[PDB]
Amino acid sequence: AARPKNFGIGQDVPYARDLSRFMRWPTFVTMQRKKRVL
RNA sequence: CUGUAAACUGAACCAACGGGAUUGCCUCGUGCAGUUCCGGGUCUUGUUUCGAGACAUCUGCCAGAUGGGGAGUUUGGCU
Ligand SMILES: [Mg+2]
Ligand SMILES: [Mg+2]
Repeated sequence: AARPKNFGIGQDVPYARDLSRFMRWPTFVTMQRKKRVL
């Protein structure tokens, strides 16, 4: 039937949760964002 | 009210789904076969996360002190 995984804190290995916002983008990618925000 | 918080008390392990949708199928009740989202909370004008922050450190300048750490030179004549 079900298997329930709680991807809570410390209790199970999460799935491939999208990071895409805390990742280290290549220089120009961040630099063209820090430009339109500056 | 308003906030991510489902977990060990002298050595355990946890990593690749449930459902609904979409297409035909043994069809439309039931289903076999590709597929999509859901969740395990939707967007961000948007920094990787904090912390300091127009102060700094120290970026660059000059300035004043200090500075045998170091450099260069000197360390007269008589007799
Ligand atoms: Mg660039
Ligand atoms: Mg001398």
